[PDB]
Amino acid sequence: LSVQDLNDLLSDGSGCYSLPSQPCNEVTPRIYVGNASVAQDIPKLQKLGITHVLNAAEGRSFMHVNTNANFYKDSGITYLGIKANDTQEFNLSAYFERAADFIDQALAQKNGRVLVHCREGYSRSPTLVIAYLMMRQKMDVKSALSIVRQNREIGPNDGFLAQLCQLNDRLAKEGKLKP
Amino acid sequence: LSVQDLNDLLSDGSGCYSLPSQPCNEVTPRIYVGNASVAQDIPKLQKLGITHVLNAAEGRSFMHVNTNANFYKDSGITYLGIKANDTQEFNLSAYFERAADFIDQALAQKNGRVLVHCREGYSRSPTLVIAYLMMRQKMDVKSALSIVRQNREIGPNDGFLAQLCQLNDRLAKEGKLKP
Repeated sequence: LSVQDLNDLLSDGSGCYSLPSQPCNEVTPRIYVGNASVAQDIPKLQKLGITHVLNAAEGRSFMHVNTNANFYKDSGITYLGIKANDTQEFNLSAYFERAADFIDQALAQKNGRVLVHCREGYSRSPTLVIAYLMMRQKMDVKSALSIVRQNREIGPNDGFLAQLCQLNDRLAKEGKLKP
Repeated sequence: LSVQDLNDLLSDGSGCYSLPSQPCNEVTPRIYVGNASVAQDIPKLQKLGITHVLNAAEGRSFMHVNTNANFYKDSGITYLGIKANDTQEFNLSAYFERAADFIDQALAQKNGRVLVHCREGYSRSPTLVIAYLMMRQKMDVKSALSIVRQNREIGPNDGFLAQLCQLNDRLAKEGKLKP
């Protein structure tokens, strides 16, 4: 089972998963993954040179980040929100294309820098960045998950990991992954 | 303007509204909102334990769901249809009482579970469930709309939102809403 294999890569050997040691990390060039506090710190975002913010936890609960376009108005940062829940039931894969297109909107300019964040930068946002790496940068899920994890403590839920495995299957068979 | 405020809660920050990521969601306990395909999948309905189905898009066009009582005969599911059109002109509020009474017919039994569906589970059915939450569960429109949206991508048309605001006004003034 592929989800167990992905989990094995993420875990600390004690049955546990390390938590983010910083609020924000550049996980791959010009892509940052972070938490709610960094998303809400516009001066920090500006110093980092962030041009685009994808809120993958948009919403009103204690597990969401209650930002919107207007929060970023006249900061010059371009905003998109995805109202995802961090549950095995939430079909985040329905957003993989939407998110990859947004990341690529940012990166296809040479000065673009994108923050993909959620509440903790741990499950929802890392899933989207991993899917993007697979879909746009031709990384297999293990490679993509591994490079992100090396640069930030992450733990996508098992539902999200299974969605990434299904994605990997499709890209593999379609001949869209680097060997 | 109250409709704009409701829209702001629903939108993704790019001037757009996310579409349903699944065919069916339990939006509040024992109330499901879904599309035409789930309404027409009786074995799925049975596995979910659905006892009641409110078709809020009953009719014969490509924007309606052409089901009827006979479609559910001997499935043991109790059916009601409302031939609503998804337009700002359609007076869905004329059905708010009819629909709330049906939802409450289902929920007033402890094993009842109701699917309120339309063509996409996006505008007509979410409006009825929101009105029900306001009228029967004492939720203000913002609270009701927000809990539904957290559990399913929805976008009631502006006419429907205005009908919900008028409803909220009346319930507020009559002292029928939780502070």
